[PDB]
Amino acid sequence: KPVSLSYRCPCRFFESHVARANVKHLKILNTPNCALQIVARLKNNNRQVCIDPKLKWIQEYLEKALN
Repeated sequence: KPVSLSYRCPCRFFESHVARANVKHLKILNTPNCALQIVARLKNNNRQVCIDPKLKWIQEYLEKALN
């Protein structure tokens, strides 16, 4: 299979393996050309990533942040 369109948005690859436990802090980018892509920063991994919105722990977070 081929690759998605070009690259512009901040988030591109999402790793749902993350969990609020190993998550350090949450962050979001209000990019105009793109939608609201929720970013984050892992602990045990020590790095910034893009968390999945369908996550089990983020589903509660996203529900409180805005529903």
